[PDB]
Amino acid sequence: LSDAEIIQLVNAKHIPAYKLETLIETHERGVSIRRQLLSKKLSEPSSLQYLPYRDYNYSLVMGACCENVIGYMPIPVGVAGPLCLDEKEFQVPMATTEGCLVASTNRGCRAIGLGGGASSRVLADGMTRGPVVRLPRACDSAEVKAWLETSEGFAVIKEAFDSTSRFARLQKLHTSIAGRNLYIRFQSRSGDAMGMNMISKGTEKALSKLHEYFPEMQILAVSGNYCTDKKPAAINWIEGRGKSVVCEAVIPAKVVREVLKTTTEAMIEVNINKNLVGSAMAGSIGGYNAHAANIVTAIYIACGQDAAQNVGSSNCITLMEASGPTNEDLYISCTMPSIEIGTVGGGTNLLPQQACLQMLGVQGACKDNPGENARQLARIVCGTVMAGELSLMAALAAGHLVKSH
Amino acid sequence: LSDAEIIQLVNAKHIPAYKLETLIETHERGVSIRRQLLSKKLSEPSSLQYLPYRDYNYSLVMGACCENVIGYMPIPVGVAGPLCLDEKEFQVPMATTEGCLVASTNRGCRAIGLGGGASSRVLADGMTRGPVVRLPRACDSAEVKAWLETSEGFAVIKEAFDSTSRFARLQKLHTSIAGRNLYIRFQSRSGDAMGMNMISKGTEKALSKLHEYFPEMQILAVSGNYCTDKKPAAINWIEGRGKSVVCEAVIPAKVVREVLKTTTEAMIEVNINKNLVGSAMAGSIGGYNAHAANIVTAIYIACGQDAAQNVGSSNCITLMEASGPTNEDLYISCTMPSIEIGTVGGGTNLLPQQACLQMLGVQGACKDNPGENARQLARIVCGTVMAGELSLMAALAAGHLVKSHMIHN
Amino acid sequence: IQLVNAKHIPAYKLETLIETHERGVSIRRQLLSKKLSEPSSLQYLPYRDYNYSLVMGACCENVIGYMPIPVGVAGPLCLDEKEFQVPMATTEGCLVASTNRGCRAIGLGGGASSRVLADGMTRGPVVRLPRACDSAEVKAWLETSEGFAVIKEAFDSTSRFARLQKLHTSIAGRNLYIRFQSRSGDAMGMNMISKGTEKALSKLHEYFPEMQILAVSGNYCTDKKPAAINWIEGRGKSVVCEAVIPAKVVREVLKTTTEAMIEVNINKNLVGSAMAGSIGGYNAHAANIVTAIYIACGQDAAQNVGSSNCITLMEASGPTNEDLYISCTMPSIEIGTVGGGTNLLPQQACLQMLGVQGACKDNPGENARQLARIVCGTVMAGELSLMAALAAGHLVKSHMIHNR
Amino acid sequence: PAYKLETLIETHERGVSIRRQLLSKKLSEPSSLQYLPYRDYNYSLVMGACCENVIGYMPIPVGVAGPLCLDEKEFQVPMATTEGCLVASTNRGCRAIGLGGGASSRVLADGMTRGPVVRLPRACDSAEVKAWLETSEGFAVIKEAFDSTSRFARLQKLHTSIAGRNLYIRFQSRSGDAMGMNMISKGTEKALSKLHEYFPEMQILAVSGNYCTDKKPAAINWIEGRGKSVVCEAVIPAKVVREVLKTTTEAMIEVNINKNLVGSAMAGSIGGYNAHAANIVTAIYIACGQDAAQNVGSSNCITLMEASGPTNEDLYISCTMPSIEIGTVGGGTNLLPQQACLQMLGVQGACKDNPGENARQLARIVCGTVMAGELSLMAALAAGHLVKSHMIHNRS
Ligand SMILES: CC(C)(COP(=O)(O)OP(=O)(O)OC[C@H]1O[C@@H](n2cnc3c(N)ncnc32)[C@H](O)[C@H]1OP(=O)(O)O)[C@@H](O)C(=O)NCCC(=O)NCCS
Ligand SMILES: CC(C)(COP(=O)(O)OP(=O)(O)OC[C@H]1O[C@@H](n2cnc3c(N)ncnc32)[C@H](O)[C@H]1OP(=O)(O)O)[C@@H](O)C(=O)NCCC(=O)NCCS
Ligand SMILES: CC(C)(COP(=O)(O)OP(=O)(O)OC[C@H]1O[C@@H](n2cnc3c(N)ncnc32)[C@H](O)[C@H]1OP(=O)(O)O)[C@@H](O)C(=O)NCCC(=O)NCCS
Ligand SMILES: CC(C)(COP(=O)(O)OP(=O)(O)OC[C@H]1O[C@@H](n2cnc3c(N)ncnc32)[C@H](O)[C@H]1OP(=O)(O)O)[C@@H](O)C(=O)NCCC(=O)NCCS
Ligand SMILES: NC(=O)c1ccc[n+]([C@@H]2O[C@H](COP(=O)([O-])OP(=O)(O)OC[C@H]3O[C@@H](n4cnc5c(N)ncnc54)[C@H](OP(=O)(O)O)[C@@H]3O)[C@@H](O)[C@H]2O)c1
Ligand SMILES: NC(=O)c1ccc[n+]([C@@H]2O[C@H](COP(=O)([O-])OP(=O)(O)OC[C@H]3O[C@@H](n4cnc5c(N)ncnc54)[C@H](OP(=O)(O)O)[C@@H]3O)[C@@H](O)[C@H]2O)c1
Ligand SMILES: NC(=O)c1ccc[n+]([C@@H]2O[C@H](COP(=O)([O-])OP(=O)(O)OC[C@H]3O[C@@H](n4cnc5c(N)ncnc54)[C@H](OP(=O)(O)O)[C@@H]3O)[C@@H](O)[C@H]2O)c1
Ligand SMILES: NC(=O)c1ccc[n+]([C@@H]2O[C@H](COP(=O)([O-])OP(=O)(O)OC[C@H]3O[C@@H](n4cnc5c(N)ncnc54)[C@H](OP(=O)(O)O)[C@@H]3O)[C@@H](O)[C@H]2O)c1
Ligand SMILES: CC(O)(CC(=O)O)CC(=O)O
Ligand SMILES: CC(O)(CC(=O)O)CC(=O)O
Ligand SMILES: CC(O)(CC(=O)O)CC(=O)O
Ligand SMILES: CC(O)(CC(=O)O)CC(=O)O
Repeated sequence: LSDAEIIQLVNAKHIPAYKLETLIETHERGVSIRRQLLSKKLSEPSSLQYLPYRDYNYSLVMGACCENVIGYMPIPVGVAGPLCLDEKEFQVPMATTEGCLVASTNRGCRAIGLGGGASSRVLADGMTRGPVVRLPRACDSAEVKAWLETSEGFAVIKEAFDSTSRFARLQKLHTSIAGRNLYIRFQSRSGDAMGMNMISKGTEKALSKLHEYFPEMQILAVSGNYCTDKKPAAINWIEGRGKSVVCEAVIPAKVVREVLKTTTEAMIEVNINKNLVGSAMAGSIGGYNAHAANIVTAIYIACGQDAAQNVGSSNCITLMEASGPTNEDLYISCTMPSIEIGTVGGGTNLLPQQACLQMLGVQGACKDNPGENARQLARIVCGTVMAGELSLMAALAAGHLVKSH
Repeated sequence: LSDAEIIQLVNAKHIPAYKLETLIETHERGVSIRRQLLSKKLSEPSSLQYLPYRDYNYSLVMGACCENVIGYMPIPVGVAGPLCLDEKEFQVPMATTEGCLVASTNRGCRAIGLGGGASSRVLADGMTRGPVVRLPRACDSAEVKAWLETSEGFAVIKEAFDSTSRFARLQKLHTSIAGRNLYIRFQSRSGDAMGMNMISKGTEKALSKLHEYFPEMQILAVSGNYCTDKKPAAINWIEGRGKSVVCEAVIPAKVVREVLKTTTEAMIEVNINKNLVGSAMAGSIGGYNAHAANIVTAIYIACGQDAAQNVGSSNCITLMEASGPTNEDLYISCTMPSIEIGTVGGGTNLLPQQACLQMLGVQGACKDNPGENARQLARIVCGTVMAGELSLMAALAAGHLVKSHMIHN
Repeated sequence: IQLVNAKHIPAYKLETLIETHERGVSIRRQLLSKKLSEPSSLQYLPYRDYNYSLVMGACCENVIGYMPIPVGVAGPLCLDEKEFQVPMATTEGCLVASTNRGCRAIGLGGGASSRVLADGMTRGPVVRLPRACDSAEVKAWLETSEGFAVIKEAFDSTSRFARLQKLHTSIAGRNLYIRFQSRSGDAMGMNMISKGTEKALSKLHEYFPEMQILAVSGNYCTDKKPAAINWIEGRGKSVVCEAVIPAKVVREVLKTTTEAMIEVNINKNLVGSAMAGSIGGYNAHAANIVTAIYIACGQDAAQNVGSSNCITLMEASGPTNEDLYISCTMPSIEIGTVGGGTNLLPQQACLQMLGVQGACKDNPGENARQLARIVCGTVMAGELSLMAALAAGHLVKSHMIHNR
Repeated sequence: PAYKLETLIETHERGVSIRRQLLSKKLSEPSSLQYLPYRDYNYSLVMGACCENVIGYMPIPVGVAGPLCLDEKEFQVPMATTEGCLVASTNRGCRAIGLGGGASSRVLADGMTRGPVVRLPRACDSAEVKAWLETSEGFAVIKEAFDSTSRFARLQKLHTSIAGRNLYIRFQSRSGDAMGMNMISKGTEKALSKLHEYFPEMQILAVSGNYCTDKKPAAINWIEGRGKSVVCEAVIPAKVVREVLKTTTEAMIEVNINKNLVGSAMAGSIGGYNAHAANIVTAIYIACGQDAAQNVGSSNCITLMEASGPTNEDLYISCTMPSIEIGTVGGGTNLLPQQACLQMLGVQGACKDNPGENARQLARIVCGTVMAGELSLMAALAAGHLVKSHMIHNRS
C-alpha cells in the first residue's frame, strides 16, 4: 500500500515499471513511484528534482500520448500578433526556447498589419500513406498497377478504404513500380484530424481487399516510405502532403524602412541569392526559405501537433519582388505544399494545447464544416511563416542577426 | 498598483505588451497582466484558462529563450531504457504527445540489451555557417576562392574567426561559386555548445577581415543558406554538420523472435525495401530510415535542444543484415551525419531541461574536455534512434503498426 | 569567297546563294579552314556523299560535314519471346562487349520480360497572375472537368496524334507552373507537345486576360535537366523489365556468383547512390546503354539526362536461392521512331534493324513503345555484365584490354 | 565467335563486311543494312580502344557556331547534332557575346573521381579506417600507391563517408589532359590494395560504389565538383539584346529567375538550374570524341542574369558548371574525325609543354558555348519564338 511497499512488491522482478498505473488507482501516484524507482538507477539520484510532475492531467495522456511517464517538460509560450490574415486578426501562440523567435515573428506581423494584411489560400488537402507490396514478377506488379488505374479497380479500393472511418475519404492513388515491388500512395481527406492513424487504418483495409483480387500479393509494410512521413522526400514537395497552402502580402516602402529597418532592394537581393541560389548551391529539395521550420516548430509544440513532422511541414519557397509605383514596395509570398496538421486527435486532446488552439478559434472539430478548423490552422501557420521570413530576411539584409539572438 | 490600473496605464500610453516585465517588478505578474491584456483580444476570452503560467522560473527565460510570454506548454516526458551503449547504461528521457513512441523505443532498448549492447563512434564534430558574399565579377570571386584556398589565406581567416571565443576553433572551409557570388562554408568546433550563435559571431569577424583584403567584396548575408541551417540540404548529408555519428548492435535470433515478434529475415526484407528502395522511389536525400525524426524530436524537446533542427539532425541511414555463425542474428547500424546538439546554451539553461540532461550525465560544460558532454549526448541520440528503428521495423514486419496505435495512441 | 568576305556575308546563308547542298558545305569548309590555327585540320572530318537535303530544315545548320560514330551490335536480346540485334554507337571500348555478354546471360536464362507502364511526353510552362489568390483560382479552374476539356480541345487541335491526358498544376506565389502530359503517337513529341501547349495557353488567356505567359518552358517539364518530377511522375515512357539468370550461367558467363552480385547491387546501386545524394541514379551504367542506342537510332542524345533514370534491383531466386533475379525500372525514357534524327537514313537503318522504324500506321505509338522496351531490356543486359565485372574485380583489367 | 573476325581475317574492313553478312541473316529486314555506312573508315584505331562487334558507323551532322569570343581568343565551335535550331541558336548567342566584347572564364578546380565501396567487420572498424585516411600520414601512403600507376594521375584529396560497416572513399585526382576514368580507376585499385595491407579485414566490394559519381545524377558532383569546375560571364549591350536577341534585358531576367531558379526548384532539380546546357555539352562531346553518356553530370549548370549599365539596360550573364568531365587524349579522341574537331579548337591531344592545359581549355570553351546557348534560348522563350523556330528548322 505505501510507495515503499509497492516498490518492494514490484522489485520482486515481478512487475515492469511501465505497468505501474495499471496497479494503483491514481495516475500521478504511478508517475511518482516510477520516478522513485528511476532515481536509484541514476548516477546522480537527485537529477529529477527539477523535472516537474505534480498537478497535471495524466488521465488524458495514458493510452493516447505517452508511456512510462515521469513528468512533463514546460516549454515557454510567447505570443506574436495580431496577424492580419484574410480579414481576420489572430494572436499566435509559439512554444520555444530560442531567444528572438517570438520577437522577430511579432515584428513580421507588425509589418504585415501596417501593410494592409495578408491573404492566403488552401490549394489541396490530403494526408497520405505509401505501403510497399510485392508480386511474384514485375509483369504481375505491372498488372496490379494497371488494375488500380481503372475506374472499377479504384472504386473497389475506395469503398474498402472509406469504410474504416466517418471522415477518411480516398481521393486518389499514385502508384509506382520497382521491378516486382509496387508502392501505392493512398491520398485521402481526414476531416480536422492530421489523419495518420486514420489513413493507415484505411490503407490496411484497402490492401486486404486488393489481396482478394491478387492473392499472390505480399504486403511487406503498411509504410514503405512512399508517403512520405517524417523523412525529407521530393514526393511531398511535388505532389503535396496534408495541406498545400499559399500566402502573400505587400509591405509599403515606409514600413520596410521603419519596422523592418531596411529597404525593399536589399531584401530582394538577399532573398534571391540566399533562398533561391543559396538553397540551390546546397542541394536543397524544398528548402527555399530562411526559417519556416522555426515558426512551424513553435506553433506545433504550442498547439499539440506532431513536432517530428516539421521535417516535411516546413517545406517552403519564399519569394520576394519589387512592387508599387516606384518599385519600392515589397511583394512577398510563401508557398507550403505539405503542412501536416490537425485540430482533433493526438496532442490536441490535451487541455493546455487545446487552450492555444482556442486562442486561434480552431480547437477541435468544425461542426458546421468538417475540416475547416484544420484548414484555418494551416492558413495561420503559412501566414506566420511569412511574418517570420519577413523579419529574419530584414535582419540579414541590415546585418542585425548576431546582435540580437 | 492594481492589475486593472496597470492595464489602464498600458492602453492609455499605448505601451508594448512585450515591455511589461521592465515595468513591473515580478516576472510572473507581468505574464499575468499580459494574459489579461490578451484575453480581451480573443474571440473566446476564456481560452487561456487551461494554459498554465504559475510557479515557473521566468527569470531564466527572459532575455534568453522567449519574448512576450503568456505561460508554458507541458509536454509529457516518458523514459526508455536502459540503453546499453559503449559499456554504459542510459535512461533516456523523451518528451512527446505521440502514443507508442516511448513504448517502442523502450522495446528496442530491451532488444539491444539482451543482445549484449550497442557500440558508437563520433566521426566528425563541427557546426557550420555559410554566408553569401559577392564581387563585381565572377573572375573576382574566383580570385577570392583561390585566396581562401591558400594556407596563408586560411590562416588569416582562422585567426580572426577564433578571436571571438575561447571555444570556437575554425577547422576548415568549403568555398563554392555561382557566378560573382561566393558561398563560404565555415566549419568549426564549439566546445559543448550547439554553436550557431558562437559560429555566426566568428563568421562575422572573419568576413570583416576578408573585406580588408578585398574591399570591393559585398557581404550580402551572414547566412546564405549554404550552412545549411533548418532546411533540407544535400550538403549536410554529404559533408556533415554538427556531430557525425555511427552506432551498431547485433540482436540474437531468439530476441528478434520473442521481444520483437518477427524474424531477422523479415526485418532485412522490410529494411531494404522500405528504407532503401522506398526512400529512393520517394526521391529522399538523407531520409533512409523509418522514424529517426521521432526519437530526435522527443529527446531534443526533453533536453533543451532546438527542435526546429530536427530537419537536418534527423538525417539517417539505417542498415540491416544477417549475422552470426548460422546467419540467424540481426546486425543493425544507424549512421547520422548531421546531429546538431549541445549541453550548454539555449534551452539547456532552463532547469527542467537540465534535469533531463543530468539523467543522462551530460548537463553543462565538460570542464576537463570541452565538447565531451555534447559528443556523449550525440552518441546517446544515435543509439536511441537505433533502438527506435529496431522496434518500428519489427512492428511493420509483423503487421503490428496500426494495432499498436489503436491501443496506445 | 572574296564576295562573302567583302559583303561580310554570314556562312550559314551559303546554301541560299548556291544551288547544291554539298557545294555549300564545301565552300563553308574552305572559309572556315582559313580562320583556323591549323588550316589542314578539316582534312580528316568527312563530308562527301552524304544527303544534306534531309538535314537542312530539320536537323542541323551551318553544316561542315559529319562525325562517324562506330556502331557495334549486341545480341540476340531475348525479350518478350522475340530476339533483337541491338545497334550501339559509341567510342567507349568494352561497352558493346559487356552488353553482348549480358544478352548472352539473359538468353541462356530463358529470356527477359518487359512492360510499358505509362506513356506521356510533357511540357511545363510558367505563367503569372497579379496575385497568388488569382493563380490559385486558375489552378482550381484547370482542375475542373470543364476547364480541362476546353484546354484539351485547344491542345489536341494542333495535331493528328498529340492527345492531352492530364495536367499537374503547381503554384509558387503568383507564379503557376502547368505540366501538360500528352500522348504523341510514335514521336518523342517535344515539338508536337510544345505546339499544343502554346495553343492551350492562348486559350486559357481568353479566360484569364490578366495572365502573363512567361515561358512555354518554365523547367517544370522537365526537359534535359535532372529533376525529381520526372523520376516520380514519369516522362515519355515508363518501362520495367526482368529476368532470372541460372546460377551456372552467373558462374560461367558472368564469372561471379549470385551472392556477390546481390551484395554489390545493394551496397552500390542502393546504399552508395543514397550516400552520393542521387535522385534517380540507382543503377550502374544505364546511361551508357541509353546514349549508345540513342545516337545509333536518331534519338535526342541530350535526353540521356532524364532517359537514363533507372533503379536496378537484384535478389536470390530459384529452388535453392542460387539463381539471380534482376529487374530494371526506367520511369522516364524519352524516345520516338518518327521526327528529329529519325528522319535521316542511316539512323532509319538502325531502327529497321530493330523493326520499329517510322509510324505504326495501324496503332500510333506502338513502334516507339517497342523501342522503349528494347532500351530497358538492353540496359538490363548492360547492368548484369558491369555488375558482374565489378563483383569479380574485372573492370580496370577489361578497360586496359579494350579501352586504351 | 563473330567478335573475333578481325583476329583471323586480314583487313579490318573485310571483318566488318563479314560480320554484317552474318548479322543480315538474323534480321527480319536485312536490307536495312544497305543504308548503314561502313566502307573506307579507319577501323584500326577503333579495335582495342573504342568499340567491339563493329558493323559500320553512324554519321552525325556537324555544324559550326562562332566565333566564340572567349578570354581574348576566338573559337569556331564544332557541334554534332540532329536537333534543328541548336547550331543556329548557339551561333546567335555567340554573335550576341561577340558584340558585347567577349566572355571571360576561369577554371576553379580540376579532379576526376572514383568512389569505391569497401567494408569492415564492424562500424567501429570502418570508423577507425576513416580516421586513419584523414591523417596526413594515411593520405600520404595512399597517394604514393595511387600515383605510382601513372605519370599523370596525381591524387589531390579524399572524401570518406560511412554507412555502418561500409566505407565509401571518394578519390579525387588530376589526370593530365585525359578525362581520366580509366587512369583514376587503375590508381584506385592500387590504392585499395595498399589500404588492404594496412587493414587485412577490409573487403573491397566494388571499385565503383557509386560515390564517384559517374554517369548518374548525384548531389555530390554538384557540391564537390567532378572533373573541371568552370565559371564564365559576359555583358550584353542593351542594343544587342534588342536587335540580335529580339527581347529586353528585363524580360530575360524575369524568365531566368522564374524558370532556371524557381521552376527548377519546383521540379525538385539538383544541379539543373539552366535552360539547355545539356544540348551544348552533348553536341560538343559527340563532335570531339568525349564520352557522351557523361552529359548526365557534365551538364550540371546554374545560369544567372542581372541588369547592368547606367540605366540597368545591359544584360549581365554567368554560367557556373562544377562538373565538366572532359579530355583531349584517350577514348574517342583517338579517332581521326574527332581529332579534326579538337584541332579546330586548338586543343587536340596532349599539351606537351603543360599537361592538362588542353583539357582545361576545352572545358572553358564548353562553359562559354553553354552560355551562348543559354542566352539565345532564354531570349526565344522570353519573346515567344521557341515553337516557331523549331517548325522552321526542326521539322521536315
Ligand atoms: C529582435 C528584433 C525583432 C528587434 O527589431 P527592431 O526593429 O530592431 O526593434 P524595434 O524596437 O524597432 O521594434 C520593431 C518591431 O519588433 C517587434 N519587437 C521588438 N522587440 C520585441 C520583443 N522584445 N518582444 C516582442 N516583440 C518585439 C515589435 O512587434 C515591433 O515594434 P512595435 O509592435 O512595438 O511597434 C530584430 O532585431 C530581429 O527580428 N532579429 C532577429 C531575427 C530572427 O528572426 N532571428 C533568427 C530566428 S530567431
Ligand atoms: C507497443 C509495442 C511496444 C508492444 O510490443 P509487444 O512486443 O507486442 O509487447 P510486449 O508486452 O511483448 O513487450 C515487449 C517489450 O516492449 C516494451 N513495452 C511494451 N509495452 C510497453 C509500454 N506500455 N510502455 C513501455 N514499454 C513497453 C518493453 O521493453 C518490453 O517488454 P518487457 O517488460 O518484457 O521487457 C509494439 O507494438 C510497437 O513497438 N509498435 C510500434 C510502434 C511504433 O514504433 N510506431 C512508430 C511511431 S512511435
Ligand atoms: C570484356 C568482357 C565482356 C569479357 O567478358 P569475359 O566473361 O571475361 O570473356 P569471355 O571470353 O568468357 O566471353 C563471355 C561472353 O562475353 C561476351 N564477349 C566477350 N568478349 C567480347 C567481345 N570482344 N566482343 C563482343 N562480345 C564479347 C560474349 O557474349 C560471351 O562470349 P561467347 O562468344 O562464348 O558467347 C568483361 O570483362 C566485361 O564485361 N567487363 C567490362 C564491363 C563493363 O561493363 N565496362 C564498363 C562500362 S562499358
Ligand atoms: C532560329 C533563331 C536562331 C533565329 O534567330 P533570329 O534573331 O530570329 O534571326 P536573325 O535572322 O535576326 O539572326 C540573328 C542571329 O541569329 C544567328 N542565326 C540565325 N539563323 C541562323 C542559321 N540558320 N544558322 C546559323 N546561325 C543563325 C546569327 O548568328 C545572327 O545573325 P548574324 O550572324 O547574321 O549577324 C532563333 O529563333 C532561336 O535561337 N530560336 C531557337 C532557340 C533554341 O535555343 N532552341 C531550343 C533548343 S536547340
Ligand atoms: N502510426 C502512424 O502511422 C503515425 C505516424 C505519424 C504520427 N502518428 C500519430 O498519430 C496521431 C494523430 O493521428 P490521427 O490524426 O489519425 O488522430 P486519431 O486520434 O488516431 O483519429 C481521429 C479520431 O477522431 C475522430 N473524429 C471526430 N470528429 C472528427 C473530425 N471532425 N475530424 C476528424 N476526425 C474526427 C475520428 O473518428 P473515426 O474513427 O470515424 O475516423 C477518429 O477516431 C499523433 O499522435 C501522431 O503523433 C501516427
Ligand atoms: N542566430 C542563429 O544564427 C541561430 C540559428 C539556430 C539556432 N540558434 C539558437 O542559438 C542558441 C544556441 O547557440 P550557441 O550553441 O552558440 O550557445 P551560446 O549561448 O550562444 O554560446 C555559448 C556560450 O557559452 C560559453 N561557454 C562556456 N563553457 C563552454 C563550453 N564548454 N563549450 C562551449 N561554450 C561554452 C561560450 O564562451 P565564448 O563566449 O568564449 O564562446 C559562449 O559565450 C539556441 O537557443 C538556438 O535556438 C541561433
Ligand atoms: N523545342 C522543343 O521544345 C524541343 C525540346 C527537346 C527536343 N526537341 C527536338 O524535337 C525533335 C523531335 O520533335 P517531335 O518528336 O515533336 O517530332 P516532330 O517532327 O516535330 O513531329 C512529328 C511530325 O510527324 C507527324 N506524324 C506522322 N505520323 C506520326 C506518328 N505515327 N506518330 C507521331 N507523329 C507522326 C506529326 O503529325 P502532326 O503535325 O499532326 O502532329 C508531326 O507533324 C528532335 O529533333 C528534338 O531534338 C525539341
Ligand atoms: N572503366 C571506367 O572506369 C570508365 C568510366 C567512364 C568512362 N570510361 C572510358 O574511359 C575512356 C578514357 O579513359 P582515360 O581518360 O583514363 O584515358 P586512358 O586512354 O585510359 O588513359 C590515358 C593514357 O594516355 C597517356 N597520356 C599521355 N600523355 C597524356 C596527357 N597529357 N594527359 C593524360 N594522359 C596522357 C596516359 O599515361 P599514363 O599510363 O602514365 O597514365 C595513359 O596511358 C573513355 O573511352 C571513356 O568512355 C571508363
Ligand atoms: C538564421 C537561421 O540559422 C535560423 C535561426 O537563427 O534560428 C536560418 C538561416 O537563415 O540560415
Ligand atoms: C510509422 C511512421 O509513420 C512514424 C510514426 O508513426 O510516427 C514512419 C514510417 O514508417 O513511415
Ligand atoms: C563503371 C562506370 O564508371 C561506367 C563506365 O565505365 O563507363 C559506372 C560505375 O559503375 O560507376
Ligand atoms: C527548350 C528545351 O526543351 C530544350 C530543347 O528544345 O531542346 C529546354 C527547356 O525546357 O527550356
